[PDB]
Amino acid sequence: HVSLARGEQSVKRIKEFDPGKDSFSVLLLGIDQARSDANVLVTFNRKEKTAKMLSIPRDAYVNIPGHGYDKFTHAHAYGGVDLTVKTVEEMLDIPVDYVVESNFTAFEDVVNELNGVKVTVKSDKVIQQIKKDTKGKVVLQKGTHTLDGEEALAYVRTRLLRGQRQMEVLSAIIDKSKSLKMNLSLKDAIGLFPFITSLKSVESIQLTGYDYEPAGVYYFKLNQQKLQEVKKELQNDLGV
Ligand SMILES: CC(C)=CCC/C(C)=C/CC/C(C)=C/CC/C(C)=C\CC/C(C)=C\CC/C(C)=C\CC/C(C)=C\CC/C(C)=C\COP(=O)(O)OP(=O)(O)O
Repeated sequence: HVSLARGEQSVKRIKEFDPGKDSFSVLLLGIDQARSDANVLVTFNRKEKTAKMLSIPRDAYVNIPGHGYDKFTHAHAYGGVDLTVKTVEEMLDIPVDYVVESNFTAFEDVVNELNGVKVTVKSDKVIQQIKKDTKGKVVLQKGTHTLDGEEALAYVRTRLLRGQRQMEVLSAIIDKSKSLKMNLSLKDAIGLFPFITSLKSVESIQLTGYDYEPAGVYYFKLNQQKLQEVKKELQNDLGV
């Protein structure tokens, strides 16, 4: 339970935030300070009981406050969770109400504590790449299977985009739970659990763009029309 250096609520909110009655957002960060390799923002519409997930491309070309335009992934490296949150709020012009940061070990242990998570594997290409990645320690099979933590970790690490695999497994973890550092108390986290596990819909949205490589460093330049569309959708979802 770590607090952000920004106050009791997101500076982006114009009105007082009521955690238990308002729509809210959660930023999930996965780490191997370090760069963030999983960057998933989830917005929860309370009245509609819906969630929308968005993966921010790790190489997305964005302004990092205090550091200029750079890969999104570097925000956490330069200034930890606080700077990553600032970077997201500026990029999407929405509040990031909660943030959750997890490393490999926490992820694997969570999956194992849940007795694995269900994934429907569909690609021989992905299976072969994971075999290579893991020197054959992880051998997935096509079809619907329950993956242990080692297997799930390999699946979300291999480089369907990686961001999409991350969102897939994140939603699977939630489904299995029906059956690490953050900025809200465990009591509040647990208070949100019934809502989070009784959603009427779960959707994903995607930031599109193109490879931008001005001088031997790869960035992903965001399509600005799609970015504006995404911003409006998330702002509407949060009721801001
Ligand atoms: C699905 C949905 C609607 C909501 C789920 C998220 C929400 C809202 C949670 C609400 C708050 C709450 C109660 C949380 C309780 C905890 C809980 C149930 C889940 C916590 C989430 C969790 C365990 C992890 C979140 C992050 C995720 C999805 C995956 C972590 C992956 C990870 C640790 C690391 C990934 C690192 C990756 C992908 C690559 C690094 O590999 P590399 O550097 O060798 O290779 P490269 O550099 O060449 O690429």
